[PDB]
Amino acid sequence: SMKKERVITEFWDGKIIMVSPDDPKYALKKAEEVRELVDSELGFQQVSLRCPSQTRTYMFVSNEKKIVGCLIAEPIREAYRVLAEPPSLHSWRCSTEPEPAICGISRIWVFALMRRKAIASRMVDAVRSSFMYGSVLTTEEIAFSDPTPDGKLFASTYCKVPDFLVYNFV
Ligand SMILES: CC(C)(COP(=O)(O)OP(=O)(O)OC[C@H]1O[C@@H](n2cnc3c(N)ncnc32)[C@H](O)[C@@H]1OP(=O)(O)O)[C@@H](O)C(=O)NCCC(=O)NCCS
Repeated sequence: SMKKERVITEFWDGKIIMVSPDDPKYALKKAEEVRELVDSELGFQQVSLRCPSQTRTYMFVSNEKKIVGCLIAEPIREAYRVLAEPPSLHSWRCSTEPEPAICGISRIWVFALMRRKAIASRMVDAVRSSFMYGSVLTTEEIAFSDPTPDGKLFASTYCKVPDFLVYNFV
């Protein structure tokens, strides 16, 4: 059963594919499982995001055909600069004025033992290149959803600033 998947970029140590919702079920089945694998690690139960028709899921596949990286993009329209949280004298915040964003990084995850290998970086590249046809997104037109500390350490370096855009906060 040789069935053709969608490559965004090929690398010497893997490739980044993408599963759109209007894809063959063989792709959706795999895409759904690696979601569940991520969400359990990130510690989520029944997410159910909005606009399910336009939510693209990226996967970094190693040379041994193992999904070592996953990223789930979704369309947004405005986001906010992350801010450092004021300390509490007696033992994260976000701006209130929004800026226009185009792509939201819902969840991103790299296999633990394969981290610090630019897998996350290359998947976020793939989104910039291939999220909207015939257009490359900027470091400032992407936003991350409720980033964890690791995530915050990642976006600060990737976006080249400390006040990178984030969304879906409370
Ligand atoms: C741990 C994690 C960084 C793994 O992804 P990754 O493949 O290592 O991401 P990258 O290698 O492309 O990191 C890009 C740069 O950002 C910095 N950086 C990334 N992760 C960092 C971390 N945990 N600690 C310190 N700096 C980090 C580094 O400068 C890194 O480049 P460098 O190693 O040459 O210094 C993170 O992306 C991840 O997947 N965590 C698991 C759960 C999670 O994602 N939480 C946050 C969701 S928003």
